[PDB]
Amino acid sequence: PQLPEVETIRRTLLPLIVGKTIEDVRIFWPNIIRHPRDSEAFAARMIGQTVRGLERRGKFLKFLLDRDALISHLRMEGRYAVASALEPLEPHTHVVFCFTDGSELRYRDVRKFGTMHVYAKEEADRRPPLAELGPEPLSPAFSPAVLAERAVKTKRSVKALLLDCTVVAGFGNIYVDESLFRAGILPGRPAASLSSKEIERLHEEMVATIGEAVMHLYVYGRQGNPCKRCGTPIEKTVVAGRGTHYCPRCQR
DNA sequence: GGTAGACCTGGA
DNA sequence: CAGGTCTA
Ligand SMILES: [Zn+2]
Repeated sequence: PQLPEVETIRRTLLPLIVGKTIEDVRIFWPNIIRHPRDSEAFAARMIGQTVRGLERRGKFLKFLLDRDALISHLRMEGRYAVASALEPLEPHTHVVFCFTDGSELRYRDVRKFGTMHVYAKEEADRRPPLAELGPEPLSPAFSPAVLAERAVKTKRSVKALLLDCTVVAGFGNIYVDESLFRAGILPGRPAASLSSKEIERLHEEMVATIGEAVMHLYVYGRQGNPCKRCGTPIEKTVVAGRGTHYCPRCQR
């Protein structure tokens, strides 16, 4: 899921779990658990803790318990559901948090690609994977100034810059491509080649793109099809080791 | 400073 | 491959 989707998950999941106390934690694919290293320690520590909050950082969900925070990343196909312990688990369910009221928080992921880290709450923010995470794209902490500072100091393409989690939190392939189209900037442009005007425009479109979604695509996945703004066929190449979609007329 | 190995599997 | 974010 994308940042706006994760924000939706955060908003909807919270009332379904807040105030519930963990009685058990069941793990069917240990590799999802990244900290503590031992999935049995991960399970043991959460037992007895009550869910107090749910926050989001980039595409990470941060479950706040009594003493610990649980940091979760769904990647592209991970999903959470709250349901009765009395009903059969859905396919590809890898982690289940059982509450004292007979309900469960279930983590499902066909790709088995998601990750979970648990730390003492006061430590979460200075440990992986949240450590070094850039500012929220919708926050004043993410400004044209910050973006310009990173752009000038690098020799990478502008797309690689925006894909860097330390520059800005949770900006993935789709929104990078969409934002660059809307900014009129070729993805393969060196970041340092961007004028001050291009940086300002890019920041504005980044915020608008992500901001509108949290509340139709121009280029992503539309290769071979006419540009919605000029009718030129959208093209697809590889930039920063990724599938990259752009209009060779609208973007320069 | 980077780029790239690692993780996973359904469908090209 | 298609995805993202970590560790090497
Ligand atoms: Zn166009």
